[PDB]
Amino acid sequence: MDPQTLITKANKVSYYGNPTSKESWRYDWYQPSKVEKYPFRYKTWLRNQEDEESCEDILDLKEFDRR
Amino acid sequence: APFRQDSILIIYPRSQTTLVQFGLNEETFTVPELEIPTQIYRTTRQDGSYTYHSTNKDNKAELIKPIQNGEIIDISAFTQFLRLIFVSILSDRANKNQDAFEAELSNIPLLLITHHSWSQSDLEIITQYVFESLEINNLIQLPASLAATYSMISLQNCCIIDVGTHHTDIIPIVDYAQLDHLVSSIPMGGQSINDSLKKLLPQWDDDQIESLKKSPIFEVLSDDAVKNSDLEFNTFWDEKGNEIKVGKQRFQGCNNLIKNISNRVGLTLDNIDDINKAKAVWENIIIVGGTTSISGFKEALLGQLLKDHLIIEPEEEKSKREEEAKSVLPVPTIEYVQCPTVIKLAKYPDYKSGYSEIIFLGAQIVSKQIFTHPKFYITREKYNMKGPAALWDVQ
Amino acid sequence: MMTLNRKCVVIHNGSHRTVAGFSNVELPQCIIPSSYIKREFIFGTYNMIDAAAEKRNGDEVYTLVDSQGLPYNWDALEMQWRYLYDTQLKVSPEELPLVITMPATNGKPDMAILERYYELAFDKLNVPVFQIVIEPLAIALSMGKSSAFVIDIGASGCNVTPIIDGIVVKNAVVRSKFGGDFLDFQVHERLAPLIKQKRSTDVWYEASTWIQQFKSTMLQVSEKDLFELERYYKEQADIYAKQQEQLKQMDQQLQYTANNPLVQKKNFLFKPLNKTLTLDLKECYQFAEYLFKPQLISDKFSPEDGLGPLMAKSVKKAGASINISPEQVYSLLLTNVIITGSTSLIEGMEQRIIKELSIRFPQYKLTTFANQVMMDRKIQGWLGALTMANLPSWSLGKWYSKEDYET
Ligand SMILES: Nc1ncnc2c1ncn2[C@@H]1O[C@H](COP(=O)(O)OP(=O)(O)OP(=O)(O)O)[C@@H](O)[C@H]1O
Repeated sequence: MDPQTLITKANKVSYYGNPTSKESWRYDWYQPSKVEKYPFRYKTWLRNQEDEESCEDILDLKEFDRR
Repeated sequence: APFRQDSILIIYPRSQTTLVQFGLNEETFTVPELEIPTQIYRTTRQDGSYTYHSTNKDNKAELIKPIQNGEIIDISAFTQFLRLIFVSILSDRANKNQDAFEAELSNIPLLLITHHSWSQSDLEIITQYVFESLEINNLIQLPASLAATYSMISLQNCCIIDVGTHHTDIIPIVDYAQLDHLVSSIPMGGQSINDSLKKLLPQWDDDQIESLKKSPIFEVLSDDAVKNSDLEFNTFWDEKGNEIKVGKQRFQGCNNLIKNISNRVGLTLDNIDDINKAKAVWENIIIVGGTTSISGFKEALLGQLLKDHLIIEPEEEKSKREEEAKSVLPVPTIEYVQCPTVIKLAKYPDYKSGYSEIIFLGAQIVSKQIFTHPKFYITREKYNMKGPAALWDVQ
Repeated sequence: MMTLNRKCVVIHNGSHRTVAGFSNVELPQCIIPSSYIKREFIFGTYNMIDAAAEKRNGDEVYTLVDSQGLPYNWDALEMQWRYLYDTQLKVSPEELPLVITMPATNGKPDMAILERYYELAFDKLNVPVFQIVIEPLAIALSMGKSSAFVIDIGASGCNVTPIIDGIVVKNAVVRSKFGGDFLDFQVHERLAPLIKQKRSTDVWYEASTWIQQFKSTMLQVSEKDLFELERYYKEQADIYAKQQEQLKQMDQQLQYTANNPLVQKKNFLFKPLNKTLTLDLKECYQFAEYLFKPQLISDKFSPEDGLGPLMAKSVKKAGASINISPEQVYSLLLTNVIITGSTSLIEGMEQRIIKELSIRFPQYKLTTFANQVMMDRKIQGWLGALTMANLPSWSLGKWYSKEDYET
């Protein structure tokens, strides 16, 4: 199959307590709220609230298996 | 939530080749099945974007070795390389078993053996990649040193000397914890022997020196030493098949390496703040690596450690005292306030001696430890809430 | 842990140790010397040691801070922070908040220093935001003590800062010049004969290797005044000598070749020459005694410059700077005592501190805390800064921003 096809089909399993939503993050600036806002921006991981590449060929395991 | 041990995936990226294993047998001790070179081919394009391939087919190609001296020089190539491996195991089982996605590939926890040099930034990215791009719901990022000591039962304090080809890592451990401020690395390794031998054997070929280094006649001998150590000249056969006659230089070349290691281990352990903790570390020394497999290497290094760093009464002073004691017809031992009193190698209880072996052994015990009572590793529940910042949850 | 969903870069520049790390880890990423080598720059211990052992000419070793605990070379300090960031921490300065420590003082160079840090932090390193923390206050607040008496002993000397209801008493801040650096001098000078106009690298190597081993192992602190202690044991020994002689007077006998703790010897191996060094316990007691009694070394120094009177001096002065009553300020300071710094790890230092402080204050009951984790005490300032970095809200400390820095 295709790598994404293998990735997408794999790791998908449903149990009790299993999260439906896959949250995605980004490393970017943030401006802290006042507890008006503080006058500085620092970098941290933020979660995309709205849910918004190079994919190569698979390998052969026996060539890289041991002897 | 549900897990079957055949699904667990362990990856141990190294500077040259990565060891991977999929599943644990539960019958016996786990051993790395697959050994893969650590590299990826990257064809740059006009877009300014990058494309990575398994093979270049002689095209723009190049080659990216994502790991240099154990560190990560290219994070992007490393993740794609990681992705390359993960996808590869998925297809192999997919082709072998039709229902695989519903059973063995249903949930695949990933256990990644990390390196002391990896930055927080790198680790955070790797976490993001595993959960987002690889769509894996469980991840374990385990330092190799802690993994290595995990195999050693009830080993609280120790110092791992890990000798690599181009570098050697010094990893002091105290209270089951890696002290990062004291971890160091020396640009010395197995290759330093080749560089050392090339000085003393200029007429030799770089191919012939390596062939000498791995030959059975190459060993490092103690001061105490038809047997090989006794005769001046001995011989070995090259990979070409040709005989090569070599003199005293077969016993040389490792001195420069062993001294620099010893010297570095000295300062490292001297900066351990609690002597009682420090004493324990000196009593447990772990010498591991490819180079260490050379005959007499572990003994030579250990000996060199005792030579310079051991605290004991100088034989010159002790001799005069025993001589002066008589002075009779027809001696108390000196006590020192410093560390160590004794230096010895880590005992392997209940065990085979390699680094790759013990780490994987440790990785297995950890899996038993984590999955039984999880409450280290990240779960999708945390990654959704905290994100790659979930990597750090402590205190 | 990540507070307010972020992490901070904690840095501490001391006279001796410079500690840098992240606020989430709880253990420092790196500990490097507060000195540096001028060739090019070499900032690592291991990096420095090699340059020293390399024995190059034109190599020099410079302190990064004045004895007052403040940085006196900013361009040099700039190269350190780049090394700390680029090498050990491996993160860009533009990304994260910066919590650094500056020592407590009676004066207000702080505005001069803050302006100096504004440049270093912002126009130079483009740091987004940063906080400054007062080290003794950091150490105190971290320990659960809102009010305390902090005795910090280190390379520069003894730094005694009284703290009441969460703020330092500026006037009562005192700084001795007797400490780890002074002790380094005496160990070298006294032992020179026994060993059998110097390269700075050579002086630094000796101080950082065999001398540091001497102080951490050989050195002890008397629980009492050494002369007073020595006279006690001598007379106690004289009685034992007279007691044993008298038993021979009764039944007679002749020469059977017939107990003083100060005469037991401590043996320190000197590896460079592979020769043993031996000193009686009294000679080990002597070095540390000079901190409490500096007049012994020279006569240039007064008894009051000693630690014992200084601690009392600070306590008295603490009362005068609030105007409950000054006499009662003693009750709050002596009840909460914090002994920190690496030089305070010398065996028996805690007792002598209590002893010297109890003498001048017999009426008040006291209790002293000294961190029993060896490593923590050395880096305690940085750990103090770490707790401040990890505070739940931004409102709990002063943060400085591009807003503060403007034309
Ligand atoms: N185990 C030990 N025992 C005794 N003394 C030590 C020990 N380790 C270090 N020292 C001494 O303590 C001093 C280091 O003090 P410290 O690390 O507290 O400095 P700092 O905190 O960077 O500077 P400051 O104390 O002025 O803020 C050095 O002079 C060193 O010789």
